[PDB]
Amino acid sequence: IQRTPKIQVYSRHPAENGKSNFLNCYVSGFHPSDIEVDLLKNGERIEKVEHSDLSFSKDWSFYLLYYTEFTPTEKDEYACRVNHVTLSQPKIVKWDRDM
Amino acid sequence: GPHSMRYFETAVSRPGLEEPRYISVGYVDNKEFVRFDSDAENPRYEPRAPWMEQEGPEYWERETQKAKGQEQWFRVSLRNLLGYYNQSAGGSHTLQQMSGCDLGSDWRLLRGYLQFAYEGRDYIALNEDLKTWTAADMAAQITRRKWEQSGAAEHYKAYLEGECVEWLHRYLKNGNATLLRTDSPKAHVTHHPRSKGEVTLRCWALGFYPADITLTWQLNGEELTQDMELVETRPAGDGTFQKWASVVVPLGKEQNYTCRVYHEGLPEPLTLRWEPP
Amino acid sequence: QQQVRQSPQSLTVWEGETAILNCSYEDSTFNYFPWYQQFPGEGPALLISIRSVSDKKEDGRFTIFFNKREKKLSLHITDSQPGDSATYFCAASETSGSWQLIFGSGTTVSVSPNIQNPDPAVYQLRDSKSSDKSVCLFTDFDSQTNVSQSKDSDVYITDKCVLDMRSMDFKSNSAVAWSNKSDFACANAFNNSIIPEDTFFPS
Amino acid sequence: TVKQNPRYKLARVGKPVNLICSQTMNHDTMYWYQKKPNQAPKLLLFYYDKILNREADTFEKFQSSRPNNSFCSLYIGSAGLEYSAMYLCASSRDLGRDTQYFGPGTRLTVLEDLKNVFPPEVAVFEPSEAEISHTQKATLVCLATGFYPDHVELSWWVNGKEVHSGVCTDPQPLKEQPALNDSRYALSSRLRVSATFWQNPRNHFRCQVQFYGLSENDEWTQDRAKPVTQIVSAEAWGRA
Amino acid sequence: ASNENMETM
Repeated sequence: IQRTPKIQVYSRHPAENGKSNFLNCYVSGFHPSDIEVDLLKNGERIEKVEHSDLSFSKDWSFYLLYYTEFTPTEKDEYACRVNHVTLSQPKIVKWDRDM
Repeated sequence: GPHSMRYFETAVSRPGLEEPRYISVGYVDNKEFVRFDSDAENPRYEPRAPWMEQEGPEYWERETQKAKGQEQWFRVSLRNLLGYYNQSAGGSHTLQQMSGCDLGSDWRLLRGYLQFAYEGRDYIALNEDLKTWTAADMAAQITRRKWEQSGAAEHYKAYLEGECVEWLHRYLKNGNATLLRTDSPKAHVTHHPRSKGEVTLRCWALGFYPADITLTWQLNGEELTQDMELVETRPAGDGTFQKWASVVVPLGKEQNYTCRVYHEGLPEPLTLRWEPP
Repeated sequence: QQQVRQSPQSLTVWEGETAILNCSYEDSTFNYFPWYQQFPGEGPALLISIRSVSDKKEDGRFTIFFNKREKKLSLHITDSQPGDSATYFCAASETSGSWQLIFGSGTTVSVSPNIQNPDPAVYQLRDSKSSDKSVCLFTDFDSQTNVSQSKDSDVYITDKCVLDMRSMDFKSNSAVAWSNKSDFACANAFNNSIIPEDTFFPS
Repeated sequence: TVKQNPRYKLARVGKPVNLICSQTMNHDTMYWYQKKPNQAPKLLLFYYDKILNREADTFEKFQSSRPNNSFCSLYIGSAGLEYSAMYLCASSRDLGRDTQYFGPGTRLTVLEDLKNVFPPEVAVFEPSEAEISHTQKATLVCLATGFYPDHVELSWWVNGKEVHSGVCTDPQPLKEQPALNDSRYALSSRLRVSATFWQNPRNHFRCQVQFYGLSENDEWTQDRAKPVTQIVSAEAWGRA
Repeated sequence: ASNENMETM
């Protein structure tokens, strides 16, 4: 049986307008290893997206972190778009500074 | 105190190609130190830790020859698995391995590990005795029958008891200054407005290593569960972890509710509540 | 089934004639098709191969014609020589297990040599006094003739075999028949075998 | 370049069998095949570098060891009548589509008892007087009889040197009593030379038969002479 | 140091 990824969109440090930070997208507990991850800013894709190399947990499920350098603002909206075989279309999870 | 060395190997079959994608990741105290990838421009073992640069080019050439051999072992095994489960090469198939040893506080072998998995499910696993095998499916029993006749368990035991322990001892002595570290969590409770006369108190836990942590919310010394909304432990990116626990409480009686954090490398569990600015 | 079928099981072709050796498969995954040739007391050696992308490959007298749609291939030896008389194996390989070769049953080709001046005759070889058996030889006959086994169990007879005399560029078929019994003679030795009517019998 | 010795192996039921294969070409892969008459060579197992792979339908029957890159051996635990087949050893410089260089092979026959093993009776027969008169040629017929098993290698020797010119030998030996099983075999050979060559007394003719049977460490209890791996020959000079 | 597996699946 194939497992659906667990998506989490958050910042490295508590979000503060004007202060530089890192936007993280943590996808874990998925099988097979093949996955498509893209970070979004107001519906548009981000070019300077870095990712941690493929690793799997004790329960054989795969995990990787997608991060980019960003300056949070009240007007700009951030989200993470992920795609897997377990899904029917790419899943978009919005970033909440309070969560 | 206790230590551990692991080698997380992966083999994803590519349809239309002869060789699969082989990724071997080495770990010391649940932290990356060596890594191999066949997808890389020049496929060879590379250090993932700054203290690992101490090893000469003789060692890297020796480990690359091991990975190049393993790359072919997984290639033939993946084809053998297709025959057992009656599958097609036109589809992608994953084969994973978890091998290593975990040392005690006295720097002595506590247990030997060798686990295999096919399609994210347990295939074959070497028992604690390092002499017998555990086979899940009837397909894994064929592998067990083959490996018992060739005496594969004896060769794994020789490494797991000897070489695996022998190499971990010199790995700990080469970088003890950065390996033995327990980052204490930085906890703070945040106020959030909710529907009607209710508010959400989110107890945060940031900057801690390892990921093994517990967050508790309680009222009058009684732990709250099935009502408390928690989130999965997530990595920050710099090498530390994050986690939070929230609960919907009525405004005015919010000072009664207390948050507790349970983590290693902490003298006693941290007790805190919301501070009004 | 999921195997490699080779036809015919045995083939007899005259010297110079074109010998067609057919090979069929069912699995579309097969893309590499090599041919191996083995001589008596020797292992199979790579003769000529072909890939799925190509429909024809020529290497002198040997040519492979491949049909991907019909899933069939054939080996052609346009100028057959008695030196080609060997067992041919048609192998098939897929990208999944490129290291493995799935061989066919095989084809035992027998190139019959052309005899320019045939002189069929049955001769009697004189005993070396060490043995009580009398040896009879039927030689210099055309390759069309077939040697049959004797009706008597005590009379031993060997099948048709070819020899090459390069210095004289001469080839000849021969058959040996022997028995220790007194009633056995060279005249009534190859009586069961359909020998030519113009066979020379010495007086 | 792939070597396989001995060419023929004789073993008893239950006794262990070990077949060695040499390459000396620094090849990474070394294959092992099973060849039965009028049947495709079935892949048994192969050795890539130091990694062993055995086929799921034959792993219980065969075992393999590789101490160095040059030598790879096939081991049979308990021998039985079903193992009676030729064993071909192949070698390739890669684990893929590249050429498989096969060895000469080893013919193995395993029986219940080694009692019916017999050495051959080699006898040369001088060419016919009528053959020399009718044709400008003379044919020498060699006769090997009463040998068991089928394991034999015939050779023609003229003036000490081996010759392949004008040599005709049967591909398979004939059964003496084909009606009943465990029967002795017979093989014939032909040597055609010019009429002047035979009439010359200076020329020497020899027929050598290399018999493969019992070994130095093989068991024997019977009164009859041990049918060990021996050479039986028959000589003839000529008549002027 | 990593380990090399002996016989295949």
